[PDB]
Amino acid sequence: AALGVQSINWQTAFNRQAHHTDKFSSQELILRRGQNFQVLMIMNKGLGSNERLEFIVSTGPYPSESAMTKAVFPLSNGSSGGWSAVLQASNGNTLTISISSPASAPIGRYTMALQIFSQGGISSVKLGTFILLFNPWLNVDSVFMGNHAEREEYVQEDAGIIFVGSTNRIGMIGWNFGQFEEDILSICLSILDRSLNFRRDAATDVASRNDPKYVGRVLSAMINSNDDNGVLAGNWSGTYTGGRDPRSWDGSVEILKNWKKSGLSPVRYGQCWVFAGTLNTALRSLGIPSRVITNFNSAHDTDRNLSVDVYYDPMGNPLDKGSDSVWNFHVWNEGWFVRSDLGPSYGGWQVLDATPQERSQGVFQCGPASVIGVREGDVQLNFDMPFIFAEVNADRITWLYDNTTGKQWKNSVNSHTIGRYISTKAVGSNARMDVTDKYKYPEGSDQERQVFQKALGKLKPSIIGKLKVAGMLAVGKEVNLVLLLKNLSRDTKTVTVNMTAWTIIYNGTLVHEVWKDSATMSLDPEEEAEHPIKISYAQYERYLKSDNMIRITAVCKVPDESEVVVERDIILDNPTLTLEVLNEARVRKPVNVQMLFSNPLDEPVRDCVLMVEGSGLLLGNLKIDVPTLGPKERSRVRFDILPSRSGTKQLLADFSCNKFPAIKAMLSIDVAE
Ligand SMILES: [Br-]
Ligand SMILES: [Br-]
Ligand SMILES: [Br-]
Ligand SMILES: [Ca+2]
Ligand SMILES: [Ca+2]
Ligand SMILES: [Ca+2]
Ligand SMILES: [Cl-]
Ligand SMILES: [Cl-]
Ligand SMILES: [Cl-]
Ligand SMILES: [Cl-]
Repeated sequence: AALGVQSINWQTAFNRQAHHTDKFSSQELILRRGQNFQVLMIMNKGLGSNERLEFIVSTGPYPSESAMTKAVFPLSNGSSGGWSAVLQASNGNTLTISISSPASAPIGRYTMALQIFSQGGISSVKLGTFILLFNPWLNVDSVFMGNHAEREEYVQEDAGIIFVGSTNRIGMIGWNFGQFEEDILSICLSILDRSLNFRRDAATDVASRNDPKYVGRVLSAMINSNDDNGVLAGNWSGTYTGGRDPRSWDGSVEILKNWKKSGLSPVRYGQCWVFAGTLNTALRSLGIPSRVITNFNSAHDTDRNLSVDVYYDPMGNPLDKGSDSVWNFHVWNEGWFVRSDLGPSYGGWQVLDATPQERSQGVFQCGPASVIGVREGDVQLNFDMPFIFAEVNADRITWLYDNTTGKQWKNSVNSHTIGRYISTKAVGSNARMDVTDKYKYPEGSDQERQVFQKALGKLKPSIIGKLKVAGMLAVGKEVNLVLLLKNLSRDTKTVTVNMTAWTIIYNGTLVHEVWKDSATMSLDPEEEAEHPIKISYAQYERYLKSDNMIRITAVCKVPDESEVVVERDIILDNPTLTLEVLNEARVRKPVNVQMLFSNPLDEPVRDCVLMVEGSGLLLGNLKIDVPTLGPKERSRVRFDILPSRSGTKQLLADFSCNKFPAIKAMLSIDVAE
């Protein structure tokens, strides 16, 4: 009889554990390139000295041998670089074979077939399929990361921390990456097959999937719905009807599944941190080390001149007159891999930004831009460096503009306000790691100034005031501020002060005026004076968005002297929302929990909905309609979860009602067994 395969044992458990891919929920064979995996092949008979077995693996719609998208290797006794199969042992009709792929093979879904040379003929049989990923464990992979604690953080951790807020107050929100949850690895893998790149040339695209630079750049474009039927639809208008408030999401799992579920239709709606969270899920899942970055006072330079303009009018109103803009904070990603296109000194952390801000080559893509390449001002390298350098170190010019005259005049120039407290989640804890010293030399140092000009080169007052917050700021309470002025001149002057308060979206989008007042006064030389600003709930609640932010502005003008702009954005807290466990948590055993919320308003809160999720704690997102809560009343929603994996797990919740959109809550649970 002719030689044939009776059956094949992929030893999925073993290989996956050895390939550090066992955390995935899938049942498939998940492997990482450049590493060996052993399989058992029971043949109908014993192997002959004159018989031969050729293994055939292929990926994508055009398996090409010369494109590395297809490979055919013989079963030998020795080993050959790249794909190869080695007969380690032969017992009975069972063959113990060790297969190995090349560290430079393309990632993605594969198909394995067998070609058998026996008794004068040749047969072929499909053997199965397995998924192939990047290998941060392999010293020769592009994505190699030597440190254990680090790799675990940037590849294996499915729970995260994203810093938000403003330079006056840094906060954080929990985010569920859920890269190991069901269908998540598959959906990400399917993204690469939906990109514009693939549609433009599937053959060349699948062949380029052996490069993290390519894969990351493709994801930076595909995670946003712009241009390619991507995943997320952005919206910074402050009104998200027909979708979900950008601040209500808690993870990437429901965003990616909804995407696949709605026939790859835009998921509405998202903002920078949502994009970053999803993009970061796509990366850690494919095997590319990654973390999320928050840059406070992020600038958006449009005319590539390393300068951003912000306008105001004589009345003290913020103005949306410039194509450029300064966000209170912007969140993006950093992938880890060697840049063989830039040179040995530019490998390491690379920047990837899926937020649709600037087009690159016509489409909304961004990265990779070596972070090392950014600090030295080498903006001539790919990709999108002039733009990225501008987010972290552009100069802020403040303009005065009176529309009644069409006149416009520079007010000042700040070369240190932009790019501050650049944070990322610490390794193995929730501590805030500041990586600013990584994106630039110290503000206020000659080097920072020297590099700025280097980069630019490649692309080419009697009164002083400060606004002081008084008492806590929380949605429902009144806001109290204090304009502090002082006359530093030897002369007694008369100063006119125009103040305004506008609710805003963190990106700077002005929403609506909630307060205004004027005040003329005479200050003597060295005399200090303070003006009280008071804004009731009634006034701002009407136009306050889920950002809970207000832009306070005071424009002080003294006769014949230039104007003086005193500015300060404030963040109003949400009435606390608490999470609590009602017993000790153990794997596969129910764990009782409860949500707690007190409504501080004199009016009830209706349309209450609770959202809970957490990788390893629940499967998906738990939705709960909450009964309307009266004024000063307390809500106590009970529910259970069933821990599926042990360790420090993250429980995230979202509480939304008519007077309080997206209140967040987070609890770190320790699951035993
Ligand atoms: Br290199
Ligand atoms: Br303050
Ligand atoms: Br604040
Ligand atoms: Ca897109
Ligand atoms: Ca500019
Ligand atoms: Ca600077
Ligand atoms: Cl290893
Ligand atoms: Cl999957
Ligand atoms: Cl770092
Ligand atoms: Cl946590």
